[PDB]
Amino acid sequence: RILTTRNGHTTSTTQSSVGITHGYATAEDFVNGPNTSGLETRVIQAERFFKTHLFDWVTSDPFGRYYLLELPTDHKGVYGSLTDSYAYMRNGWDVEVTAVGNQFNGGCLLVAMVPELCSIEQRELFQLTLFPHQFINPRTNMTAHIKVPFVGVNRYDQYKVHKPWTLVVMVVAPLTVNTEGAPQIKVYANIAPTNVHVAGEFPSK
Amino acid sequence: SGNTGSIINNYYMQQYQNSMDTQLGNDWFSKLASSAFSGLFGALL
Amino acid sequence: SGNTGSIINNYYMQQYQNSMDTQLGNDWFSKLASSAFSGLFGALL
Amino acid sequence: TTSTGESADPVTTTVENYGGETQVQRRHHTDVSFILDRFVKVTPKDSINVLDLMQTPSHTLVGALLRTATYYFADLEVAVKHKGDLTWVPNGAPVAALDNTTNPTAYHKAPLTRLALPYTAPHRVLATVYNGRPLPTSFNYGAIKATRVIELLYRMKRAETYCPRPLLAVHPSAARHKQKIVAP
Amino acid sequence: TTSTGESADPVTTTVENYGGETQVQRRHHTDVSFILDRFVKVTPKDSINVLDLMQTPSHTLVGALLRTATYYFADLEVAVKHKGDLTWVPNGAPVAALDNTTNPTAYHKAPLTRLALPYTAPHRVLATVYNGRPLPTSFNYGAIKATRVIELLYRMKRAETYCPRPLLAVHPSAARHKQKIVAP
Amino acid sequence: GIFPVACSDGYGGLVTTDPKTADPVYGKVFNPPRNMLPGRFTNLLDVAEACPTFLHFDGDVPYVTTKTDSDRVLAQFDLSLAAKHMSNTFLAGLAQYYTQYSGTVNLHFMFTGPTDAKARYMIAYAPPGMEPPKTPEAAAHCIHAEWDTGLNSKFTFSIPYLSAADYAYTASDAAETTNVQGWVCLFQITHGKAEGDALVVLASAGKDFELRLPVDARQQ
Amino acid sequence: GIFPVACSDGYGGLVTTDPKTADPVYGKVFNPPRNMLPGRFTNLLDVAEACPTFLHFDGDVPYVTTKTDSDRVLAQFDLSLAAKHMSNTFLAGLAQYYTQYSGTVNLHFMFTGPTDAKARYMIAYAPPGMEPPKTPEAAAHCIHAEWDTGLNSKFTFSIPYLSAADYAYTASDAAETTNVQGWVCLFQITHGKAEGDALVVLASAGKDFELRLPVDARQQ
Repeated sequence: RILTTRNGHTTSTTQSSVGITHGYATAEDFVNGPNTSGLETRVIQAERFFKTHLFDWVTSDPFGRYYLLELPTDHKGVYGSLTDSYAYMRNGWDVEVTAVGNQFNGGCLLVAMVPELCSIEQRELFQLTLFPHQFINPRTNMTAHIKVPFVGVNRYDQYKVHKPWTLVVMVVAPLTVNTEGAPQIKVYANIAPTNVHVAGEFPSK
Repeated sequence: SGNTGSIINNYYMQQYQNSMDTQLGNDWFSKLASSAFSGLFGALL
Repeated sequence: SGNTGSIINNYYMQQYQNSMDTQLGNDWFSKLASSAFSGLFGALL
Repeated sequence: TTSTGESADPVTTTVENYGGETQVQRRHHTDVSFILDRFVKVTPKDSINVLDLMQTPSHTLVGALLRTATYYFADLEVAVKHKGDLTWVPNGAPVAALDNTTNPTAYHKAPLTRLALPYTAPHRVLATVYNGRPLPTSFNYGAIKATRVIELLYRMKRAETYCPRPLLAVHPSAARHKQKIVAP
Repeated sequence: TTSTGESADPVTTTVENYGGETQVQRRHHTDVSFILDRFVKVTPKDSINVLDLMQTPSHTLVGALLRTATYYFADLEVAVKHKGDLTWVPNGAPVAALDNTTNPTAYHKAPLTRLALPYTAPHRVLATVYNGRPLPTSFNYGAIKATRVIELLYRMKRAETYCPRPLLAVHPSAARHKQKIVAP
Repeated sequence: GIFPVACSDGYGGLVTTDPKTADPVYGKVFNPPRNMLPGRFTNLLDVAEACPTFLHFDGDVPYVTTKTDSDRVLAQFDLSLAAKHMSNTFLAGLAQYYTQYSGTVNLHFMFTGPTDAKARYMIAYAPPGMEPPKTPEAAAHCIHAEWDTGLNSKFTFSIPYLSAADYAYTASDAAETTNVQGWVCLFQITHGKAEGDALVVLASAGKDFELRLPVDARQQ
Repeated sequence: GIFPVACSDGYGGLVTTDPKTADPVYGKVFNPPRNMLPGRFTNLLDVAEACPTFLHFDGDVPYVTTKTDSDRVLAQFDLSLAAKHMSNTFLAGLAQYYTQYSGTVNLHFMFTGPTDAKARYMIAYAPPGMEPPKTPEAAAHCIHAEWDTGLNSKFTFSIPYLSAADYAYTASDAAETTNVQGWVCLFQITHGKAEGDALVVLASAGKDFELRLPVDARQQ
């Protein structure tokens, strides 16, 4: 039930989590390859949480609204400065998507961290439970907390061009404010980069 | 091992037959199928 | 050993395959590459 | 077998819940490196065409069990009906290279010409989709040219794939997708 | 890594000077007896032509990694499309010899005729350049004749060379020598 | 004399599925390392068992709503890997490239109502020969099994494999309108203040699913 | 009966790079001895490492003169084995017959001024993504390294290999104007009575240069 996760100097507590969904691996692969010549360093100051707004769940939305965002998104803090001050870098992800409703709102919600994609057709939605996923069901839980490692074609990636992961939500069953439930839900996210490495330095202005 | 069905070693060497692999320093989805919970979750009668 | 990639000895004898060598009584440029000085030449700090 | 559904934890209850007894289930025909080794046929181009594993159609057996895996690595094989002196450049050669005879060149010998060429690419593993639809230039196996290429086939060797992707069956209008089946 | 430069002593400082760590560098594709064994094609003459390893063009892959070594020794191979009864004299035979059948003579058999002939010459090792441009008569491998030679190829075996010589890349007008590369 | 062989007749043709391998031309290639890339799968049925996918009920939604009227049947469909209710799912997408199958097919039922809504459901399996049942009281002689909603949401019932022939087809020819495999019916016994709720369903491969005789036949 | 074989189809063609060897016709030849001829080299990269060669700066000379004006940049060029500044050198002449490379490339800088002239230089490596630096104060955040002239004349700095993909091309297609590998800039910090002097440069293969995928493509 109760579960407290901590990344860096930031924490988070949830009292209804149904577990963590490790995806595609438990540990990361070898991070000192032959391409970087050993000129790579591991920054630890940039493994803290940060937040964003996805959308607002509402009764009008039928099955199949996804509203996906691709990340690494723009970042005010430290991790946002690394892609500006370094060429190649790699990092996993540790998401947490929260939708606080009520004990009495029926409906469902599916969230999965899928690899590289731009758009999904309506037929492929029925098969979204192949990627690391978790259901948000307002009768029981309110947080997802998927946990995926870095994966890509080549070892170190240039985040100015290739965005490998893409957090995807989806309304499996419509919201129903039957009698006493909250009129609408506002979905948020609590992503946090984990295990960030970085190599190759830029000349400033 | 794919559609390879001869009991004689191929005439050509291994390195000329195909690209030799290199090491540094189904695997995962088969670990998932074995983790599958199958027992009863309640008290049987 | 060049583009020779069979695991079976050639049907013809060695002397008929190619000119047999004769003795009397990469060799040098590979000795040069190993002689290459690479350490630091001054006092590091 | 009630269990928390919103957990993505696999739960495969069996027939032994109500007296059943599972027979033995052996799966050889559904392996990933056994089903891809079958000479899928691609729509061949004119004189010069590139060896890219994605120009194969998306409704074949090899073309559709390949666009179900995000990443893949596999050696290659071809068998072409060249009307000429087909040559083959490696990955990354200037496209004017496939006019010289020093590159691996097979001479005409009726009817086919079956080659087994390695996997040459900078990346440790290729990819079907790419989040830049056009993929980069680096994703290929090489380029062959002849006077008039007539046929072309692909047969992946040692195939191994990662990170699955959705597969789609044909949607029928009726309740059930009926059709013909061979019968004496 | 300051060292006296006017000494011709090789000095190869590495990436470990500022924290680096050299990966492993394996070189098989650049050996001297592996890169020359590739059937370079020469401009074939009429009925009679001589087997000299220097009439191959100076811009191929075999013709240009050969005019980078002062001396060389290598057995030979050919594969010619003779329209006739091709014969082959050894090195130094009177040029009227390649009309008799006792000399090694291959009969017509479509499409090619691949031979593996030894290295016969007085000198212990041949040479590309010679400070007597015309080289002497003694520098060759033999002479073949047929009714009409159509194609000819050279494939050195057991090649081994000495005393390197300069190699030249093409000089571009722009800052960088751009060109096409194969792309899907 | 040389070793004399006899060139046999009717051999050596390029069969598209021969076990032989071609002869190389280039050789000596060392590719980059791939030690422990995340998420490799070896067999195509391993992913089918570990990951379920939704069905396709009436309309486009994958869920069935609770019937408040005199009717009690939610939705009953054929037991065929070509059926419409299984049009777009992994297990039925993969099983169009193979001819025959033999095994169990799990069904995962997940209730997504409010905290103050309760319901009770039944799923039964009717074999071929008799028309499918139409009332729960007339379907209790099958291999049915009932579950009740509560703290644990999902319930998974694995319909068995019963067939005279050892293996069964993954297609439906027009000549056979009898649906040789049978049906699988899903009824709703009763419900309490469960108006307009949802029961999303899923489908996964069984513990002993077997799929064989590969034929790539006109899908892409 | 004789041993029956099946003549396979689509085999035996004369591939220009087959590992097979032809059958002899003459035999029994003993060639003159070659025991220990001077100067044999086995690999083509061994000569590339042990012997450096000059670059091709502006004009035709291989040296750069000292800038006495407000400018501080001597000459910056692309990091590509096809670049113009490396037009005619062994390492770039050999690397046109191969497709890909991966390793380090040493640069040897040799100062040839009088005894009473002093100078100080910097060389920095700027990766792709940002335009190259234009001032030494804005280039000190790279992998730079500075040296000073004195008793020992030559200083050798080996630019590293940094790349996402494991191997990199030895060509530059017109579609890619971005110079995917980067730049290498060379600046002159200050100088004392160093008018019109010379700093000849060289270039050699690294300790772990690797060159592969041979293609002889239209140079001779």
